[PDB]
Amino acid sequence: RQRELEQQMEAVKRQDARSNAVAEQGRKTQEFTQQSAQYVEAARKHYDAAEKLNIPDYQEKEDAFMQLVPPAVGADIMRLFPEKSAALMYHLGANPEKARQLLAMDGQSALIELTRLSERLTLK
Amino acid sequence: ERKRQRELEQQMEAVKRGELNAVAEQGRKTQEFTQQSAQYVEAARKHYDAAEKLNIPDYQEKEDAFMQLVPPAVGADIMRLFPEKSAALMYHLGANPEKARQLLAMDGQSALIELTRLSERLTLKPRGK
Repeated sequence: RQRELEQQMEAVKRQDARSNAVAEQGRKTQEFTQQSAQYVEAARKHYDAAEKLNIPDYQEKEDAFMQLVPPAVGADIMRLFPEKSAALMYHLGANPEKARQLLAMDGQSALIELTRLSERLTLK
Repeated sequence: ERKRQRELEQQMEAVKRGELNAVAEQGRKTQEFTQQSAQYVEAARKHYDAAEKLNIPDYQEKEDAFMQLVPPAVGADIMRLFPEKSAALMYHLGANPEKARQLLAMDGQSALIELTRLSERLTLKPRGK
């Protein structure tokens, strides 16, 4: 997953109105850059999670989550809760219904619930 | 607050009263608006009732502060996306205009967090014996 993120990074690696637009473009490029960076750091933490974990079931739980969700979004999610992303992934994977439940209903709230999810969780 | 429950309810009720291919556009708009309004009412009463349940003396007061602070819809949406939690958080809203401003400044995904984090932070885990 990191390498896929790395490819996005690799992409980065490789008159008044115009001033407003060129400026807007600079801002946009920078934004993309930062998000992607968020994505590698997210990857860094995701793999911080993955390396500290050595769990392919957690990886499998994610796989269930992955079929369910677009990865970049999950990565943004990883960005949101770097500390518990792995944990978060595990719950959802364990809870196949819950993640879709998040999708079907109030995704905005669902992410909000994600912290809670990222919460009541009593770890191991 | 009970009086102010009406203020929010009234604007909505008035629209609820209805003195507002093309017809398909119409149906979509109307129904959606109506659903949103019903939600707002669940919320309006809730915003007000829960606030009453708190009864902290400045609810409505602060409401103004927050309302002025932010586009009303944001908060309203927040109410939608928050139970009593909401109004209490509205309370907090007034509780922190600059902080709130920071909360506002933060991007939309971040915004969730703002609300998010605040909510539990802002609630009542009970106690034992």
